[PDB]
Formats: sequence, structure tokens, C-alpha cells
Amino acid sequence: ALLSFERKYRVPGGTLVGGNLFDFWVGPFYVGFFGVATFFFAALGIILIAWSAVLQGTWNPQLISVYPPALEYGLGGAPLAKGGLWQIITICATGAFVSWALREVEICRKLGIGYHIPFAFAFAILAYLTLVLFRPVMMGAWGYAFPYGIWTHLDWVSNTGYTYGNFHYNPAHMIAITFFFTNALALALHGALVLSAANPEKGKEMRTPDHEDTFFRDLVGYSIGTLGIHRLGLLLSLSAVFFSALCMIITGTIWFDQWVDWWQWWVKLPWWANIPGGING
Amino acid sequence: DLGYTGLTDEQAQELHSVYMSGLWLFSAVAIVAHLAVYIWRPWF
Amino acid sequence: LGYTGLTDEQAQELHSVYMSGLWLFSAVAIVAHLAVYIWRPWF
Amino acid sequence: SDLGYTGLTDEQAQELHSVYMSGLWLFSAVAIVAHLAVYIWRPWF
Amino acid sequence: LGYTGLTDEQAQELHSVYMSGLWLFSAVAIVAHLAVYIWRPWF
Amino acid sequence: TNLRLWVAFQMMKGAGWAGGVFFGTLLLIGFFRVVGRMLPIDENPAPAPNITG
Amino acid sequence: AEYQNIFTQVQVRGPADLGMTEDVNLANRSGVGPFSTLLGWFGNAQLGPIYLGSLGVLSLFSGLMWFFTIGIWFWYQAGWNPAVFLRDLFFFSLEPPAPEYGLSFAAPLKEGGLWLIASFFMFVAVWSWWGRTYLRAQALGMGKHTAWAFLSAIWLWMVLGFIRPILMGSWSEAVPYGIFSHLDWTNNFSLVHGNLFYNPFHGLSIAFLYGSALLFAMHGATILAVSRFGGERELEQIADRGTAAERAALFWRWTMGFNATMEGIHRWAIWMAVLVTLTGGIGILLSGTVVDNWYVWGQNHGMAPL
Amino acid sequence: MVGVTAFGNFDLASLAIYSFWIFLAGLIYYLQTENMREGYPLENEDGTPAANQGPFPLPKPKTFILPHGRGTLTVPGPESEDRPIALARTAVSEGFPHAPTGDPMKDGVGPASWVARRDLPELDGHGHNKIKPMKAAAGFYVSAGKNPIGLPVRGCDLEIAGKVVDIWVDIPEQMARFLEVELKDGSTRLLPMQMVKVQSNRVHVNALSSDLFAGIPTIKSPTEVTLLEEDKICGYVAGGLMYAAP
Amino acid sequence: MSKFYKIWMIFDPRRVFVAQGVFLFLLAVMIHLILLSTPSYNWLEISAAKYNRV
Amino acid sequence: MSKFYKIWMIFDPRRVFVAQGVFLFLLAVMIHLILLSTPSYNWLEISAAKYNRV
Amino acid sequence: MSKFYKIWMIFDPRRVFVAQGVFLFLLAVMIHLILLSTPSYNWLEISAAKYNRV
Amino acid sequence: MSKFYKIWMIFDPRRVFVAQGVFLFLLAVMIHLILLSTPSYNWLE
Amino acid sequence: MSKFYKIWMIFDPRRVFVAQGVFLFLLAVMIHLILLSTPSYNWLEISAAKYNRV
Amino acid sequence: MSKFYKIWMIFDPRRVFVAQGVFLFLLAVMIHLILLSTPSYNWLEISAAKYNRV
Ligand code: BCL
Ligand SMILES: CC[C@H]1c2cc3[nH]c4c(c3C)C(=O)[C@H](C(=O)OC)c4c3nc(cc4[nH]c(cc(n2)[C@@H]1C)c(C(C)=O)c4C)[C@@H](C)[C@@H]3CCC(=O)OC/C=C(\C)CCC[C@H](C)CCC[C@H](C)CCCC(C)C
Ligand SMILES: COC(C)(C)C/C=C/C(C)=C/C=C/C(C)=C/C=C/C(C)=C/C=C/C=C(C)/C=C/C=C(\C)CC/C=C(\C)CCC=C(C)C
Ligand SMILES: COC(C)(C)C/C=C/C(C)=C/C=C/C(C)=C/C=C/C(C)=C/C=C/C=C(C)/C=C/C=C(\C)CC/C=C(\C)CCC=C(C)C
Ligand SMILES: COC(C)(C)C/C=C/C(C)=C/C=C/C(C)=C/C=C/C(C)=C/C=C/C=C(C)/C=C/C=C(\C)CC/C=C(\C)CCC=C(C)C
Ligand SMILES: COC(C)(C)C/C=C/C(C)=C/C=C/C(C)=C/C=C/C(C)=C/C=C/C=C(C)/C=C/C=C(\C)CC/C=C(\C)CCC=C(C)C
Ligand SMILES: COC(C)(C)C/C=C/C(C)=C/C=C/C(C)=C/C=C/C(C)=C/C=C\C=C(C)\C=C\C=C(/C)CC/C=C(\C)CCC=C(C)C
Ligand SMILES: CCCCCCCCCCCCO[C@@H]1O[C@H](CO)[C@@H](O[C@H]2O[C@H](CO)[C@@H](O)[C@H](O)[C@H]2O)[C@H](O)[C@H]1O
Ligand SMILES: CCCCCCCCCCCCO[C@@H]1O[C@H](CO)[C@@H](O[C@H]2O[C@H](CO)[C@@H](O)[C@H](O)[C@H]2O)[C@H](O)[C@H]1O
Ligand SMILES: CCCCCCCCCCCC[N+](C)(C)[O-]
Ligand SMILES: [Fe+3]
Repeated sequence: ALLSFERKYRVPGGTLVGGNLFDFWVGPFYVGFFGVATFFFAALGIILIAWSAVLQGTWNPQLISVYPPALEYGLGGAPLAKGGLWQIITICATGAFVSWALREVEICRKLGIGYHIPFAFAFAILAYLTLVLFRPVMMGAWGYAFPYGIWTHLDWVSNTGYTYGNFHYNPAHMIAITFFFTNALALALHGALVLSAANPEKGKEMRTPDHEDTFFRDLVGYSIGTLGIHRLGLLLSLSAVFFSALCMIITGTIWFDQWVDWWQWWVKLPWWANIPGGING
Repeated sequence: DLGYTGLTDEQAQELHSVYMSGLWLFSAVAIVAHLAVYIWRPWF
Repeated sequence: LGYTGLTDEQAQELHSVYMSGLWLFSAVAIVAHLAVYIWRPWF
Repeated sequence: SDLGYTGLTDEQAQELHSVYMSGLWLFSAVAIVAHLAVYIWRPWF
Repeated sequence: LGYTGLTDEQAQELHSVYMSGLWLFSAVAIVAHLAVYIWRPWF
Repeated sequence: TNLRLWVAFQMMKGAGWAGGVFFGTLLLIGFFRVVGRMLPIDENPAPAPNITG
Repeated sequence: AEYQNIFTQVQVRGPADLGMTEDVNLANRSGVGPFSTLLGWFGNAQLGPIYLGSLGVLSLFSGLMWFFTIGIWFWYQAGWNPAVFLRDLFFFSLEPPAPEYGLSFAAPLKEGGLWLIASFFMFVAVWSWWGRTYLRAQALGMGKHTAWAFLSAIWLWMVLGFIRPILMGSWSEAVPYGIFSHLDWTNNFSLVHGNLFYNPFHGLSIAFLYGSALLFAMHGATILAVSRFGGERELEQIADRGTAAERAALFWRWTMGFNATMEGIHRWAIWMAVLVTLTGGIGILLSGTVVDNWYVWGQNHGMAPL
Repeated sequence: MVGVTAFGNFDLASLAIYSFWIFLAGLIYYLQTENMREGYPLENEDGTPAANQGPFPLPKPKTFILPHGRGTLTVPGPESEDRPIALARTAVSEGFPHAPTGDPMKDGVGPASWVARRDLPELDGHGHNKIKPMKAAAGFYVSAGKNPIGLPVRGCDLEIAGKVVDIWVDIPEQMARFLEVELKDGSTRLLPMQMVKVQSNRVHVNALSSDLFAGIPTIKSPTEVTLLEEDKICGYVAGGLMYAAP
Repeated sequence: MSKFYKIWMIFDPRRVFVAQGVFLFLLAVMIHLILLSTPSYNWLEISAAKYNRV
Repeated sequence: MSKFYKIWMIFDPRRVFVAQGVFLFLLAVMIHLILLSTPSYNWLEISAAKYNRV
Repeated sequence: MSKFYKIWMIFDPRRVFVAQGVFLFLLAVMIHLILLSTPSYNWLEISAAKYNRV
Repeated sequence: MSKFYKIWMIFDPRRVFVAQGVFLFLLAVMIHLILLSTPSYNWLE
Repeated sequence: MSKFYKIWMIFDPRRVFVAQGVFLFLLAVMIHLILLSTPSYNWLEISAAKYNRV
Repeated sequence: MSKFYKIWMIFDPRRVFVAQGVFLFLLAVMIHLILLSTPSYNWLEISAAKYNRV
């Protein structure tokens, strides 16, 4: 079961650990040293979530939740039924993500390509580690991390957001949201522009990247190029996650009050704080 | 026989003999450590 | 037949060692279960 | 090609199937005894 | 037309085995339904 | 007795990396722990975001 | 150090690219503008030319009136003070008429009348731009994927400001024109309908906003990784598959167990992005019209304990 | 119409959420089968079609017309790695690596692989050559950045391998593609720009060492590069990160 | 009806059996779950009610 | 019934055995977990109550 | 079972032994954790209560 | 039983021992953390 | 009617049958779940309320 | 209506019938649900009220 062009690419090498001990493919998947680690951590964490369901007394997947240890336990261990299982699953998830990122590095070496993909995945990992590990460690307890439930991890988001009022007023939140909206807008434009070139009107010759530049210059007067759009897509998403993790590592550790009150530093600048009129004066 | 990794038959026996001797000696230290804890604070 | 290249005499020698490790593994687990059932039976 | 997608000949499939069902009958025989033990211990009917 | 590649006699044989297993599976389910109906009827 | 030292150094090389990576994370946890206690937290303790469970 | 192909280390500049005239009315197309060295560090340096035809005039002049109407209301709201305008720029807002008027157009210009005027300018400007987006593709003999993907974003735009306020029977349901103003509307919209988090389509819409971010990080990193094999020119990879497309596919084949082609990945990209606003439109249109409390509705549909 | 349910709790919001599951399932079928137009059907480890082809059936052929009389490409269609793959399997069983039967970089296997593409230059919309040397392209200059012409080229072994003669530029995209580097042998080779690091006083190539520039595949025309030559050059250089950094 | 054997000349035998085996197992799992939901057919707690195991 | 061996002329034993091992183990876990879910059949709690170890 | 040795003429020992190693350690940690979660068979707290350590 | 030495004719000894050092250390860390969590065996107190 | 057989020269038989097979299954599951959500036709609870199971 | 048959020279029969097949089913399902939503035309609630099935 190989792609028609896959035989010349399956060669031995590019393994950080081992070299032949775990250098083989199980089906299409590459089983590295960290593929063994990823499977063990992925499998253990799943069955613990299954086990936490029977301790919870439910089988509806949308009701299953693994809660972090209560705020009374601080930053130490916890009983398994209370929050100890969360700490094992968080360790299992942390092990599975880093092994998955490390396993991608072995695939990049064996194909001889750049390491942009594993680097971009580490941004997701760092955002996740911010929410469960870095931010709770600063605040002082494991109970500030989100629970592992489909609809209860939304309750953590809602409850944490409203602790500081409307979370829309977090300045780093606004920057991150702007990057997320721009990334999805650019993804729609990028997919549509390439598809329209590859699939022209009807019975027409396939278009060229000179038609791709011309379309967006006719439309919006500028064209970032074929190399520029891919650099932009990578950077918009990494920026979106960077300011995502930035807005939560400063919430509850540096900023403690309503985020609406932050914007009064601008409206109370000395040279126009007392001019009558407008909304705030 | 198989030679998957390229070791002779008398090479594996010598390597296993060294590996097993360390394994038993490692377990001897572990049993000493477990015996010390059980005297201090038994878990059964 | 013969997806891996081992012949019959090799498979039996490979399976002879595997089952020895299996019976060894289960024997330890049998004693471990017998000891635990003595200490705190679950039936 | 129903005359074999996997390259097994007719006789090889018969040999492979005989070994497979032998494991199936052994595995099911353990489950029959396991259910017979649980049913005597704590019947579900 | 024939989109797979099977000749007519191969279709005859493949169906013969498939229907032989189709009856076996439905035979066991009939006995299971007849057993459950006696124990606790749904009508 | 080279083989005895060879096998030990192969294992000690494996255990060294596991220790090096593990105690590398504890410093990172220890870093946010220290920065946590030099900030005005513990005087503005946030409420529990999720029910204790 | 190792080159990661994120910034162009060397820039090369020649004659200005005037584009290709498949069926384009070459009169409407302007002349080539300046070259930006700063933009050249990341992508192309050439700005322009831009096609401004009949729908360009209608869209740009209507978009100007929408933008200028909101600006004059902000100057009125600032008491015509340049400093107060600068100070309270993010606090000014043009609001829809009060719920007492319903959908009627008899509201005073200071109580939701200018909102209707500005809204009409926005309606003409956005819809004319969709026509221009469609017609610009047609003149080059290209597919209409850009026009139909834009129509997905217009769908959420029309649900927020036009369709739902008609179905709710009042213009007061619509979005005010302001920076902090439409953030408050978003926050209050959830509170009125009981924790919009439990709207199944808001949940799906977020799945594709994260999915778009996930997918463009994956695709953008994949292409820059195989850019050393000429992988950035995806169009010529589709015509004649090269080692860039094979290594890109085999990376995700060995990682995930399944992969895409050089053309099929852009069908994932366009479909993932359009579902962000296609699903969001339904979830917004269902809020208040069909469900007035998403947490209570959730409780009856799993999703939440009783 | 809040609370109106046709049955049970199935209201208009349930009809919408259940209609989307069906639409999403149809979309995932469509998106996946549109991605089986290259590399299928699946082969065995030696070349024969595999006994397993997956849940998703193959799509129906589509014809791509090529923009300069270059023919019609129909996918999916007959496929063949039209080249001598020089590999010998390390195991009888499947799923194990294939060892090269000789020099891997020259033979074109592993991370040093290349694809037998069309042996013609890539054309812009005007029909000209998309890539051509800068001294042949008219009006092209180095607008910004260190002009990497005349700098020595240092390999991964910190030994000089030549000096840059020209820059091959992408005419419509207006970006540098390759560096033409003259060797001590007097001949010229192309190095892709993505694989070079242009420093203040040199160009550093981390992929190849000094005594491998003479092995880069050459080009049959001094002012014209084809897709086959691009794939051999790019594949060879980037294959040195694994087979040429010992 | 006799000519139902010719469905195998139309559909690939490999995909049919994988599709059918998944369909049968998911269906059987679904029906076993519907009975477990009803307290009147949950055979596990019927036995608890009968044998006084609570 | 006596010609079921021809299933191996359609499906590869290597992929059938791997799928079967995954399926049987996951089914075994699902049924064992379901029993622990029910109070009436949780063998850990039954012995705890029987031998007065609560 | 007199011919179960033929499984090694189907599966390569290198991939089997690796897979079996992950399964046996996954199964072992799974059960040792299940007993720890249940208060009836948590040997770490049974000792703590038995010797009046709390 | 006496032929377990043939495990070194299948797997690479120079790679098994490196991985076995990783496994034994991570297992040791796992147990100490569990012991450290229990109030009775918390020795750092 | 006499010339309805031409339908198979317009559409692929392989795509029609899969389209119809999925349609027939989902429709039957929808109607069966509609009756289960109506207490007047829920055959599981009708038997329970008739045989005094609860 | 004598020359209605030339509608097919303009449109593909494949594209029309799929469009008609989806349209008819969606219209039919919608009307059936609209009737179930109204208590006056829910044929399942009428029967229960007629036969005292609640
Ligand atoms: C407290 C507030 C509520 C909440 C209340 C709402 C409300 C209300 C809405 C959303 C909507 C969304 N929410 Mg929410 N949302 C919450 C929590 C979240 C969280 C989170 C981590 O907690 C996330 C990631 C999201 C994310 C999302 C998105 C999935 C979705 C917006 C899609 C979009 O891109 O629209 C933005 C895109 C458009 C609106 C289309 C615009 C296109 C138009 C046509 C272009 C006009 C251009 C204009 C004229 C300017 C021209 C300028 C010149 C050309 C230069 N929400 C909380 C629970 N959310 C929206 C939705 O649809 O979801 C159902 C929505 O209406
Ligand atoms: C940083 C930019 C964006 C990004 C990038 C990104 N993601 C990536 C990659 C990249 C570059 C990969 O290469 C990698 C990949 O291979 O994707 C297919 C991946 C990936 N991103 C994924 C998901 C993902 N990315 C997200 C976000 C983002 N990814 C960012 C927005 C999200 C969000 C926002 O929710 C999700 C869910 C996977 C599809 C994949 C990584 C797969 C992986 O880690 O595999 C190994 C682990 C498992 C098989 C599962 C382990 C399960 C645990 C043991 C138990 C469960 C723990 C979990 C925390 C429970 C959650 C409960 C509730 C919160 C629901
Ligand atoms: C969370 O769940 C808990 C932990 C509570 C319960 C779970 C428990 C589980 C699943 C435990 C699993 C345990 C297992 C499988 C343990 C296996 C351990 C093994 C196989 C250890 C083997 C070690 C072998 C060694 C260390 C061999 C070493 C040999 C040498 C180093 C050779 C040379 C050394 C010599 C000769 C010794 C003298 C040399 C010097 C230099 C002094
Ligand atoms: C919510 O709405 C409710 C549910 C309340 C009400 C809505 C109701 C609606 C919308 C109902 C719609 C119902 C419809 C459209 C039903 C249609 C049913 C049909 C068309 C069923 C057709 C079935 C056909 C079958 C089962 C045919 C099977 C054929 C075979 C098994 C033989 C296979 C064919 C072979 C082998 C041909 C081989 C021949 C050669 C030469 C190879
Ligand atoms: C939620 O609902 C619940 C779960 C409560 C109820 C639902 C229950 C359901 C849906 C249950 C479904 C159960 C099923 C379908 C079970 C199927 C079980 C089977 C098929 C078991 C078969 C096992 C067979 C085995 C383990 C055979 C192993 C054979 C061997 C180890 C022999 C080795 C074979 C060789 C060596 C091949 C010969 C090789 C040569 C070269 C001749
Ligand atoms: C939630 O549900 C719970 C978890 C509570 C209950 C569920 C329980 C379940 C699902 C349990 C499943 C248990 C199973 C399937 C257990 C199976 C265990 C087995 C098969 C263990 C086998 C062990 C075999 C071993 C350890 C064999 C070792 C063999 C060797 C060391 C031989 C070495 C091989 C050599 C030297 C190669 C020889 C080479 C030549 C050339 C002769
Ligand atoms: C110094 O500055 C000057 C004066 C030079 C210019 C400055 C301008 C400024 C400061 C502009 C500020 C603009 C801002 C803050 C704009 C913000 C816009 C936002 C946040 C819009 C968000 C949502 C808007 C939506 C969803 C609008 C939707 C509208 C429709 C969907 C169509 C509406 C049409 C309706 C309601 C009916 C119209 C029909 C008739 C017959 C009247
Ligand atoms: C990777 C992200 C997730 C990581 C999860 C890590 C969880 C494992 C924590 C290991 C360290 C545990 O650290 C240890 O926890 C126990 C928990 O009772 C604490 O124990 C404390 O509370 C107990 C409660 O009865 C009391 O005896 C006393 O107040 C004190 O000993 C210790 O003060 C602390 O040293
Ligand atoms: C996966 C895609 C295909 C989906 C299946 C195809 C059919 C699509 C329509 C299915 C509609 C029936 O779906 C079914 O509706 C009834 C209507 O109350 C729901 O409601 C039923 O269970 C819920 C939850 O316990 C109860 O609150 C409710 O009192 C009861 O009537 C069912 O939980 C749901 O399963
Ligand atoms: C039998 C006693 C064994 C003692 C050695 C155990 C492994 C030691 C690993 C040392 C690692 C230290 N460090 C800081 C790198 O983690
Ligand atoms: Fe792209």
C-alpha cells in the first residue's frame, strides 16, 4: 500500500533516536522512536478519559469532562477521582504533542525538507502549555486550567472571560482576533484564486500565475505573489496564536481588574482629559 | 541464523551474559531499596 | 504463505522462544495474582 | 479479480483458514468458560 | 456492463459464498430474537 | 570489562537525556513559579473558573 | 545560519508588469504605481495597476458615502472638536433606531435615521463589490471561486444587519457602526440569548475558524518547506507533478496516514474558510428567531447537565 | 416560533444541525476523492497493485488543457516513475526501508530524489521563458539587499567552492531563483536561492560540502533551464543535507 | 431476483465487505445502546431489580 | 459455508489480523468498562461491600 | 494450535515485538491506575489508614 | 528460556540500551511522583 | 413506463445505487427515531406500560 | 407544449434530474415537518387523542 511515487523515498536515515530499532512504516504511518512514544501517550490518555467517564457516571460524550484539581490543592498532586486523572491526562497529552512534533522532525529529515511544519506546531503546543501549565503555575493552582470536556471547556472559557468583564477589551485579544479573521479571509482568497486558475471558465486553457497576479491587481490594486501568500498564511496563524497566548499569560498575573478600564489611560491623557464634550468628557 | 542486526551466534550469548548479569545486580540494589522502605514504612 | 521470508524451521525456533517468554511472563503474573487474592480477594 | 486479489492460491487460503478458525475456536472456548463462570457467580438473567 | 472485472462465473461463486454466510448470520439473529422475545416480549 | 562499561555507558546516555529533558522542564516550571511570587498575585486571587469536580 | 525562506534576502526589479489582457477593457486599467522596498522584503514590490470600471465607481463611491457618513456623525458626536474626536474615536457610534419603531423608516436622523442612510450605502458598496469580484474573474477567463467564496462572507454580513432584523421585526437588532460599540453588541447578543457558546453552529463556526488557522499554518509551512524544490509555484506543480509535490504529500502521508494533492489542498482551504461564515449565518439567524436561550436548549440536547 | 418541535425535541435548530452532518459527510467524501487524482492506485513494495485500495473510490478523470499548446493532462491516469530507481529492500516484509545500491545522490534516491518532468522550460503568459539569467533579462537589477555577485561560495565544510557569476530571475514573479556559480573547473552550476545563505562577505551553502559542486547536474543551454533540470538540481542539492553531511 | 449475483459485476467486492461490516457492527452497537437506554430493557439493571443487588 | 476460506483470496491476512486485534481489544475494554460503570456489576465495589472494606 | 507458529511467517518479529511491548505496558499502567482510583483497592491509602497515619 | 539471547540478533543492541535507559528513568520518575503525592510517603516534607 | 429502463444510460449505476442505499437507510432511521420520540408509538415503552415492567 | 421537448437541448439531463431529485425531496420533507409542527395536523398526536393512547 504505497503511493505510485513512494518507493524511491523510503530510505533509512534521518532518525534522532534509534536508526533501525524503530525505523519502519506501519501502513502509511511512520513509526519512529517518537511514534512509539506518541502512540503510548495518545492511547493512555484516551483510555483515561474513558475511565474518567465511568467515575463520572455518564456515557454521553458531550457530557464527559475531566476536571482539574480543586483550588484547595494548590499546585501539588491530587486524588485520582478529584483531579489526579486530569494531571495524568495532561502529562499524557503533553507527551503526545511533543512526541508528535519530534516525530515530524524525523519525517522532514528523511524527505530532506525544511522544518517549518514542526516549528509551526510548537506554537500550538506553547499556547496549550500556557493555558494548562504556565498560567496556572503563575496564578498558583492547577484549578485555573481548563477541563477536558467537549462543552465544559467552553464553560471555563466563559467563566474566565467574564472574571475580567467583557474580554473583548483585552488589547492583546483584539490583536489576536484580528489575525484570526485575516487568516481565514486570506485562506478563502488563496484557495479560490488557485482553484480559479487551475479550473478556468469552460474549455479554456489552464491559467498561469501571471493571471493570478493580474486578478488581484485588477481587484484590490496589489498582489503579494505566490511566495508571499504562503509566507503570509504561515505568519498570520503563528501571530494569531502568539497574541492568543500573550493575552492569557497577562490576564490574572499582571492585569486583575476589568479590561474596559484599561482604555481609560488613553481617554485620560493629560492634554485632552478635561476637554468637554464627546462620549467620555 | 536470522542475522537481522548482524551479530554472530556466539556474540549474542556474550552480550546477553553481560546484560543479564547487570540486570540481576540492578535488581539486587532495587530489592535492598525496597526492603529498606518496607522496614521504615510498610505498604501492606 | 511466507510473507516475511522465514522458513518453517525458523518459525518454529522463533515461536519456541516466544512461547517460553510467554509462559514465563504468565507464571509470574499467576503468582502475583495468587498473592494479591490472598491479601485482598476481589470475589 | 475474484480469482484472488491478494496473491494467495486456493490451497494456501485453505491452509491459512484452517489455522485461523483453530484460533477462533480456542478464543471462543475461553469466552464460553468465562461467561459460564460469571453466570454462575452472578447471573445477568 | 461489468465495472469490477469479475467474470460471470466468478460473480456466481462470490454470491454463493456470500449468501451462504448471509443466511448463517440471519439464522443466528433469528434464534437470538426468538430467545429474547420469550424472555421479555416487545409486543 | 570493556563490554560491561560499554553497556552501562549506552544506558547512562539514555538516562542522561531523560534526566536532562526532565529537569529542564522543572526549571521552566520553577521559572513561572518564581515570577508568580514576585507579582501582585496572592493579593488578587482569581475565582475558580470551573466547578471543582 | 540556515535560510528559512521567510524574507527575501535579495530583491530583483525590472520592467513594471502591466498584466495580461484576456478580455479586459484595457482603458479602465490604470498605470503602474510605485515600487515598495519594504513590501519587497516579504512579497511583490509593485503596487497597481487597478481596474476601476462601472461597478468600481458604484462600489467606491457608495463605500465612500458609507465611510463619510459615519465620520460626520462622529464629528457631530465630538462637538466638532478635533481633540475630542481623537480622544473618543473608539467610543463614538452610529446606532440603529430604537425598538419602538420596529422596522419602520420614520426615525429621526439622530435616533437611527443616519444609520439607515449609512446602511444603504454599505448595502450598495458591498454588493457592487461582489459583482466586481465576479466580473474581474470573468474578463480573465478564470473560475468564479472568489465570487462564490465572497458570497459566503456576505451571507453572515446580510444575516447580521439585514435578514435577521427583518425576521425579528425591528432594526434595533442590527449592528451599530463603531469600534467599541459593535464589541458591546457582540457581548450583549450572547447574554440576551443565553450563552451563545451552546449554539451548535457557533460551535461549528469556531471549528472552522480554528480549522482555517490550523490549515493555513500547515499549508503555508508545507510550501515554504518544499519551496527549495520549486514548490511555491503550485500552478505548474498541478500541470506537471514534481518532487516538491511528492515530498509535500509524503510528509502528511507518513504523519497523518492520508494526504492531499497540490490542487486538492486548495479545495480544503476554500471549503474550510467558507464554512466559517456559512455556518455562522445560520447560528445567528437561529438565535432569537428559533432559540431564545442556547444554554436551556443545550440542556435538552445533551451538551449540558440538567 | 420558539419551542416548536415536530417531534420530541426536534425543532428547526435540530433540523439545521442534523442537515449539516449530512452535508459535511458529503463534502468530506467529495474533498477526499478529489485528492485521489495523483498517486493512485496503491502499489506494493515492488510495483504491483496492492490488494487494499481504501474506502474511497477513485474519482472520474478530468482534463487539464495546457496554456501554450503543451497538451492535455488527464487525472487520474496511467502513472510510472519514468526513471531507474536504484534501491534494494532491506527486508522481505513490507513497511521497511529500501537501501540504495550505490551512491545515493547521483542515483537520485531518498532525499536526493528527482521526478522526470517535461523537459521544456516553464513559460509565462506571453510564452517566453519564466526563468532566465539576469544579464539576458532586460532592465532587471538588484533593487535591495546585498548583491551576491562576485562573493565566494563556501560549502558546509568551510572551504570555498567557487564564486557567483550571475543570478537567474523569475521574470513575471520578479524574484531571484538560482545563483549561477562558477567552479574552479571553469564551469557553471545552478544553486536554488532557497538553499543559499547570502552573508555580508560570502554565500554559505549548508547543504553541500566543497567537493560536491562539480557533481551538481548541468544545464543543456546557458540561458534556459527546464523543469527536468530544475528538479534534478533542486533534488540533488537538498539531498546533501542527509547523504553529504557526515 | 435470480440475477442478483450480478451486483458483484458492478460493485468492487473489497469495498462492499468493508462497508457492510462497518454498517452491521455500528447498527448492532446502536441497537444494543437503545435497549441500554430504556430502563425497561437495560438487562443489567433488570437483573439488579430481580436479584436485589442494590 | 464450506467455502469461506476464499475470503483470504479477497482480503490480505496481514491487514485483517491487525484490524481484528485492534477491534477485539477495544471491544473487550468497552464491555469491561460498561460493567464497571454499572453499580450492579462493578466487581471492585462488590467485593468492597461483601468483605466490609469501605 | 499445533500450527500457530506460522504467524511468524506472516508478521515480521521486529514490528510485532515493538507493538507487543507498547500494548503490555499500556495494559499494565491501565490496570494499576484503575485500582488506584478506586478507594477499595488503592494500596497506597489502605496502608495509610491501617497504620493510623492520618 | 535458554535462547532469550537471540533477542540481540533481532534488535540493535547499541540502540536498545539507549532506549532502555530512557524507559527505566521515566518509570522511576513516575513512581517517585506518585509516592511524593501521597501524604504518607511524601519524604520531602 | 415501457421505456423507463433508459434511466441507466443517463446515470452511472454505481453512483445511483450508493445514492439510493444511503437515502433508504437514513430515511428508515429517521422514521424509526420519529416513532421512538412519540410515546404513542414507542414500541419499547408500550410493552413496558402493558406488561407492568416498571 | 408541442415544442416543450427541446428544453433538453439546452440543459444536461444529468444536471436537471439531480437538481429535481434534491428539490422534490427537500420540499416534501419540509411540508411533512411543517404538518407535524402544527398540532392540528400531526397525524400521530391526533391518533393518540382519538384512541386514548396517552
Ligand atoms: C461574548 C461573545 C460570545 C460570542 C458572540 C458572537 C456573535 C454575536 C457572533 C459571533 C460570531 C463568531 N464567533 Mg463568537 N462569541 C464568543 C466566543 C468566541 C470565541 C472564543 C474563543 O470564546 C471564538 C474563537 C469565537 C469566534 C467566532 C467566529 C467563529 C464567528 C465569527 C466568524 C467571522 O469571521 O465573522 C466576521 C466576518 C463577517 C461578519 C463578514 C464580513 C464580510 C463583509 C461583507 C465585508 C465588509 C467589509 C467592510 C465594508 C469594510 C471594508 C473596508 C475596506 C474594504 C478596506 N467566538 C462569545 C461566547 N460570536 C459571529 C457568528 O456568525 O457566529 C455564529 C457572530 O455574529
Ligand atoms: C499554531 C497555529 C495553528 C495550528 C497549527 C498546527 N497544528 C498542527 C500542526 C500545525 C502546524 C501539525 O503539524 C499537527 C498535525 O499533524 O496536524 C494534522 C497539528 C495538529 N493540530 C491538531 C489539532 C488542533 N490544532 C489547533 C490549533 C492550531 N494548530 C493553531 C490555531 C486546535 C484548536 C484550536 O483547538 C486543535 C484541536 C491535530 C489535528 C494535530 C496534532 C495531533 C496530535 O497531537 O497527535 C498526537 C496526539 C493525539 C493522537 C491525541 C492525544 C490525546 C490525549 C492523550 C488526550 C486528550 C487531551 C486533550 C487536551 C483533551 C481535550 C478535551 C476538550 C478540550 C475537547
Ligand atoms: C503508574 O503505575 C505504577 C508505576 C504505579 C505501576 C506500574 C508498574 C509497571 C507497569 C512497571 C513496569 C515495570 C517493568 C516492565 C520493569 C522492567 C524493568 C527492566 C527490564 C529492567 C532491566 C534492567 C537491566 C539493566 C539495568 C541491565 C544493566 C546491565 C548493564 C549496565 C551491563 C553492565 C553492568 C554490570 C556488569 C554491573 C556492574 C558494572 C558497573 C559499571 C558497576
Ligand atoms: C420527515 O419526513 C417524513 C419522514 C415524516 C415523511 C417524508 C417522507 C419522504 C420524503 C419519503 C420519500 C420516500 C421515497 C422517495 C422513497 C423511495 C424509495 C425507493 C425509490 C426505494 C427503492 C428501492 C430499490 C431497491 C431496494 C432495489 C434493490 C435492488 C437490488 C437489491 C438488486 C441490485 C441490482 C442489480 C444486482 C442489478 C445488476 C444487473 C446487471 C446487469 C449487472
Ligand atoms: C454497546 O453494545 C454492546 C457492546 C454492549 C453490545 C454490542 C456487541 C457487539 C456489536 C459485538 C460484536 C461482536 C463481534 C462481531 C465479535 C467478533 C469476534 C471474532 C470474529 C472473533 C474472532 C477471533 C479469532 C481469533 C482471535 C483468531 C486468531 C487466530 C490465530 C491467532 C491463528 C494464527 C493464524 C495464522 C498463523 C494464519 C496461518 C498462516 C499461514 C502461513 C498458514
Ligand atoms: C477496562 O478494562 C480492564 C482493563 C479493566 C480489563 C480489560 C482487560 C483486557 C482487554 C485485557 C487484555 C489482555 C490481553 C490480550 C493480554 C495478552 C497478553 C499476552 C499475549 C502476553 C504475551 C506475552 C509474551 C511475552 C512477554 C513473550 C516474550 C517473548 C520473548 C522474551 C522471546 C524473545 C524472542 C526471541 C529471543 C526471538 C527468537 C529468535 C530466534 C531466531 C529464535
Ligand atoms: C476624520 O474622519 C473622516 C470624517 C474624514 C472619515 C472618518 C470616518 C470614520 C471615523 C469611520 C468609522 C467607521 C467605523 C468605526 C465603522 C465600523 C463599522 C462596523 C464595525 C460595522 C460592523 C457591522 C456592520 C454591519 C453588519 C452592517 C450591515 C448592513 C447591512 C447588512 C445592510 C444594511 C441595510 C439596511 C439595514 C436597510 C437599508 C435599506 C434602506 C431602504 C434604507
Ligand atoms: C504537566 C502539567 C501537569 C503536571 C501535574 C503534576 C502533578 C504531580 C505533582 C507532583 C508533586 C506533588 O507535590 C506534593 O503534592 C502533595 C499533594 O498532597 C502536597 O501535599 C500537601 O497536601 C497534603 C494534603 O493532605 C498535606 O499532607 C500537606 O498539606 C502537604 O503534604 C505536597 O505539598 C507536595 O509536595
Ligand atoms: C449522523 C447523520 C445522520 C443522522 C441520523 C439521520 C436522521 C436525522 C434526523 C434524526 C432525528 C431524530 O433524532 C432524535 O430526535 C429525538 C427527538 O426528541 C431526540 O430526542 C429524544 O432524546 C432526547 C435526549 O435524550 C430527549 O431529550 C427527548 O425527550 C427524546 O425525544 C433524540 O435524542 C434524537 O436522537
Ligand atoms: C543504580 C543507580 C543508577 C544511578 C544512575 C541513574 C541515572 C542517572 C542519570 C543522571 C541524569 C542527571 N541529569 C542532571 C542529566 O539529569
Ligand atoms: Fe497554496
